[PDB]
Amino acid sequence: SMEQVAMELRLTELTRLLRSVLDQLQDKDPARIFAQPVSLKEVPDYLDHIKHPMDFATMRKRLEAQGYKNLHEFEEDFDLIIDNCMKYNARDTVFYRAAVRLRDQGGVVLRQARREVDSIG
Repeated sequence: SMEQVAMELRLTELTRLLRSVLDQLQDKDPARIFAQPVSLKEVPDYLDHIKHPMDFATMRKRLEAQGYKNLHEFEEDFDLIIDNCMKYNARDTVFYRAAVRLRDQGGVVLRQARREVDSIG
């Protein structure tokens, strides 16, 4: 149907906008702390601590399959990256502090992304 095509075009355009958001958020992580999944070979206890691991590569895979239907879903995965790190790692660590800085800087980007998603529809 043409209605199904139009819905698919909207999902494609959302995907384009979320790719630009993803790039901008990841630039706020120049150390690349959040680039890849935590390795269970290197942190064998991780899944005892963290039940839903998340990282920028995993989000990019989901994005390229057009797997985010709305901005809320994408924000959920970004918040997991930050929140997981702030639980596993202590306050005094470079990991925790990187997460705080990513959250603070990413807030700016996401605030305008929301306006754009609502505005364009």
